[PDB]
Amino acid sequence: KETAAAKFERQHMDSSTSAASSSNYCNQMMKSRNLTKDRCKPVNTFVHESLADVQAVCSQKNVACKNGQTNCYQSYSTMSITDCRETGSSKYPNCAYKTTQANKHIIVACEGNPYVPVHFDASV
Repeated sequence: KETAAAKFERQHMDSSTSAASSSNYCNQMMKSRNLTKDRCKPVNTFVHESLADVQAVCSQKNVACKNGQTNCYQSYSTMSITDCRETGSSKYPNCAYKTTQANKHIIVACEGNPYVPVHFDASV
């Protein structure tokens, strides 16, 4: 079964670009990472930094997770991210998203050895 670390990379890492270039990045990315498989995942964030830089967040600003656990961490730096949010009219299986590029701090839950992100909690 996919490791939570690998699932995080599939769902949230896109170290290719520095940003979202096109307005259907999300339509394309949400497909190619298997997030429009069975249903349209409504909301999802892609991080446009190195994996190393994202993993390093696990040694940055410790914060509570939304679920009240205390193994979350806020990136000290803003990061290039793309917020994908399904449109109001989107209907599976033709999943449609707005793409919003932004530079924000990320909050991730970290776990395991190596101690890496297993969950994307928020961006701030």
